[PDB]
Amino acid sequence: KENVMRRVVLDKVTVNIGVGESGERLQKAYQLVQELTGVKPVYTKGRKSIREFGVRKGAPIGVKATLRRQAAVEFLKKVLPAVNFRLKQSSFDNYGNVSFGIAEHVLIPGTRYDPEIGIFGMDVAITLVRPGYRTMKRKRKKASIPRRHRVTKEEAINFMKENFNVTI
Amino acid sequence: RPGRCYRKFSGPAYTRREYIPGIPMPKITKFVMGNVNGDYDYELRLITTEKGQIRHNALEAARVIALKYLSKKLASEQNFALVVTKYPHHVIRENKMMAFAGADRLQDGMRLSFGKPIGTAARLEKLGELVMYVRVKKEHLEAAKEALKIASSKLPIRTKIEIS
Amino acid sequence: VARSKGYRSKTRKLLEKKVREKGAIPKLSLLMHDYSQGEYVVVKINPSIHKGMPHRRYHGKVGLVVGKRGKAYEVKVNIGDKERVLIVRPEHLIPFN
Amino acid sequence: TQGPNYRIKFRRRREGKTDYYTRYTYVINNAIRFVPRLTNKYVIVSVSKFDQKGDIMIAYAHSIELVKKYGWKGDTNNTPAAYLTGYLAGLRAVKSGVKAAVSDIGLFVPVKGGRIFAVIKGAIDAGLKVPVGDLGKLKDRVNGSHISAYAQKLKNENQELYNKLFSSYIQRGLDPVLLPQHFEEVLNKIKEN
RNA sequence: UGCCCACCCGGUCAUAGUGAGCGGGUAACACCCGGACUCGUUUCGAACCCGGAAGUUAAGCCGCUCACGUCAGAGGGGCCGUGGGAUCCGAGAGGGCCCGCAGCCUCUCUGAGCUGGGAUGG
RNA sequence: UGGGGCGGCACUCCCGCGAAAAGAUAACACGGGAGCCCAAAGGUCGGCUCAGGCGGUACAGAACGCCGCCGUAGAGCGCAAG
RNA sequence: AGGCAGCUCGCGGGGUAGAGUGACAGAUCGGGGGCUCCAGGCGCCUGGGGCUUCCGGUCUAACUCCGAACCCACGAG
Repeated sequence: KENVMRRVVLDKVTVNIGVGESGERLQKAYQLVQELTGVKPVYTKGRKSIREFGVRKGAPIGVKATLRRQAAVEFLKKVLPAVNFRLKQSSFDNYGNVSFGIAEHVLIPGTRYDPEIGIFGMDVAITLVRPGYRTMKRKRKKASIPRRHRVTKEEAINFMKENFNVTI
Repeated sequence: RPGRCYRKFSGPAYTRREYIPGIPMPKITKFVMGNVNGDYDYELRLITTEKGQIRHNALEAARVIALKYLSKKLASEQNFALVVTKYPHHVIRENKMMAFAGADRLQDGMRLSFGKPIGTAARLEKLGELVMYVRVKKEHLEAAKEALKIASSKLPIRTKIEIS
Repeated sequence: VARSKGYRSKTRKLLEKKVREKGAIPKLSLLMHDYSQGEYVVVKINPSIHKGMPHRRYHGKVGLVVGKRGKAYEVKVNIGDKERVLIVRPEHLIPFN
Repeated sequence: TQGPNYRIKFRRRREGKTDYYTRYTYVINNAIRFVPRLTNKYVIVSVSKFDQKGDIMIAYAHSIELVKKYGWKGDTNNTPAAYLTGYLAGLRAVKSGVKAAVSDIGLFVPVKGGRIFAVIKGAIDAGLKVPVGDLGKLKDRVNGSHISAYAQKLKNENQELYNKLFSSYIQRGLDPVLLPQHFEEVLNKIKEN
């Protein structure tokens, strides 16, 4: 069946912490997500300085983590029960993308505690893939795929209801 | 200053505002009168004859006189519409320094005699270019004829009319 | 008001290039061919290339290949009733005729 | 394309084939190109020279003749295959009449010990004179000792690494451990022709 | 045979583009398999690098259709110059006329990839 | 120096315009700059692609971050312009 | 023993006259559609404010997607 590789698969979940400042909070946030993800995160350099919201160019203003096959999929398993009902179809785009955050990351049913570091919220982004994006990302014969090969919103909902038994 | 002072062309155009500071505000502010998009039948226009530049000051006066004549005729929103075509893009400059500095032994004479912006003109470059026009119905061309013609009385240059 | 004798003075469109051929040097085919003595060439400055830019005073003319030095060539051109030599990199040279 | 302002990069650039800036330098310096391009199934080597109607390749060789004219048995897109064809290129190049040229790379990341450096060394060992930086391949990579060493772990994955090819099911007995030994015999085969 | 059909190496640098739809692949080309060693990801085998290679025409690639962009041909319309000369007209501005040349925009219709060097496929 | 003085520097060099599709070409013509700054703002190699806009995510906000789409330069390239 | 103040042919260079402004940079007049906010009147209507789209027009020494006549280089005649 040609549809077996027209299928939609989960890929590269985004684990991003938004703090918007630099110093004395990134370190704890860096290690806080470390045991949540099991991998070493990466700081985010600041974009163009705005002089308000305390943001400057080149200043580390966030923590990002990324998980891959057999790790991204299991990472979703432990965060879904916290926010299974939080899922809204309104957060799904036309390109098979959806992101979901939490006001406070205590909601996760993990082995977390409340140390002196404090408490934080969290932002999570979900990426859906139809096999073959490598051409858009490979070095040679760079090109773009048409909308037909793209992942649509409806099938994205299916791949969330399926394989994850999530609400909506 | 008399209208004969700037009838002909003295040099190139004068357009770039960013290069020419401090332009006095043109007299004309409204360029369209009457019920545009209204139904009209007679299609008479206005045509010039010889080249030259027209000061906005006269045009604004020409704008006013045309309106009153039509306004008293039927109405201002009635089955008529007046639109003036050109815009005072051109700018005139005059060596006014002979007025102030021309009586105190300052750098008088042709010394540093570049012009100074005091007025604007709607430039004419083509033989027989539109200046204004008016749209009416079949029953009021007779009032429209002199209506343009009376306006033409104040224009510096010889003008021509037509019927369409 | 005397004008400055800048080496690129009064060139507001002399070094302007038609938008259809912007970017880095496209015409590699012209460069690869090599000149020898006695050849006749036409100078056409590429504004993009900053190396070996001949002065504007001799643009769009007929040139003669009299020799070679380094990666560049030297060219003889008559302008008035004198003689002059223009040492230039080849990327502003096009064969005559 | 959105109007008269829009400019179009070249067909190759539109298709991402060649870096012109690199090509630019060769043109101005009249460098004779050595092109060890790679594809997912074979290896491509050429010796090019510029001309008006386009580039001219003095000599050319392909992986396909190794399994056809020299009886290559292993993979066609790995290090030993990469080295073998490069050695072939020089022998064609040597009898061609060329002596010196420059490697042309383009879109291959210059990794030490990679396939690209493995290719160029073979031409060097073939006798082709091409100056090269001394951080190229590693000797063990050419014979594929690592591959056979990797193959020697077949006791672990319940099977040999060389899952039989499109035709190696009942026709080609891939011998992953006995890899370097197969290298010399073809190398000996190609050395004299 | 063959030659074109793609490919690698190109020239031309949009008439060759972009976007959508459809068609073609058991070779070629990719997608795609997996990373112990090479190398490598200011995380990740994503990508790159290496080892590969089941599946597969859905991507891409390729061809075709339609759109727009774009080169031309013709038609319609828009707009209009300049050299050469006169005790030519006009006070001037300006204009005609004899001698030589034109082009410009905008709509309609009609075409719209060419080509050198080598290993697959027919 | 459109008498001289006062005025100003058109007195040193640079951008455009003047200036009329070779060059050169005046004005006390017009619109402007320089008497520096950079050990990195320099050389090379490597990697990424901007301004801007759209959709979704806690604090989150038009504009701090994050995930996708478009974006032929509309950013940026030290200092004026080209 | 060639030389070149002219012309012709061939072969090149050009952004000026002009023309265009949805091709940049600006200047500039109006209408239509939609979105948004405010004021008034009886959810609606009117007026005003901001945004978008479409349609139309008016200029550029320091605008040029184009572009002559024309002038110039060289070879041959």
